Amino acid sequence: ERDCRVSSFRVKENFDKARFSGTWYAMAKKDPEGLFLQDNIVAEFSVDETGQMSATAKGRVRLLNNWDVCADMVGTFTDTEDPAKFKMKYWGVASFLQKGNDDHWIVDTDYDTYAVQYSCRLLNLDGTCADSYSFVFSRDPNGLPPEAQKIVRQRQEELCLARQYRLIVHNGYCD
Ligand SMILES: O=C(Cc1ccccc1C(F)(F)F)N1CCN(c2ncnc3sc4c(c23)CCC4)CC1
Ligand SMILES: [Cl-]
Ligand SMILES: [Cl-]
Repeated sequence: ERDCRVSSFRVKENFDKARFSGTWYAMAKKDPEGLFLQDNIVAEFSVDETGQMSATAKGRVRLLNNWDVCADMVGTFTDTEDPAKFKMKYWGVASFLQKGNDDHWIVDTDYDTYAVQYSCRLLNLDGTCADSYSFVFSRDPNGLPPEAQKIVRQRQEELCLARQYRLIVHNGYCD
């Protein structure tokens, strides 16, 4: 009887946007329904004078069975009452023509080794998430330290997404 309601989930307390900046390599992911980033998913976060966070994100996308596309996207993050929860507005500059928006929750991070991202797109009537995606980010693409592995596995299970993540490759397909 685990509480899988989206409102009951806990996020990074006192989230620091400036310390979260820099390169983040997604090593594992949980997919939503429909088309989504496949692999080689690298994120680059930044903060400006005003303190508003922004980021760029590259990644390979399998559109049809015989077409690979290195998506190159830019996004801005709007602040909310919770410092770890944001409203991400994003768009493409290479292939993706349209724009969209999702919630961007930093569930937990130590800023210099790992980070667990979460985003619920659709909510069930009971409060649980009907359609979600999540990323296990890392500063080092070679791997995570032992302590980072333990926290990630714990947070993944607390989000009710145990054994639903798949690993993803970084082989320089998009440079
Ligand atoms: O859904 C998409 C792109 C998309 C939209 C519509 C159809 C297909 C796709 C996809 F490219 F296949 F994923 N997202 C959501 C997640 N989004 C991110 N996820 C994790 N971190 C980041 S940092 C950042 C984005 C971003 C978008 C812009 C800056 C990547 C773009
Ligand atoms: Cl699409
Ligand atoms: Cl694009």
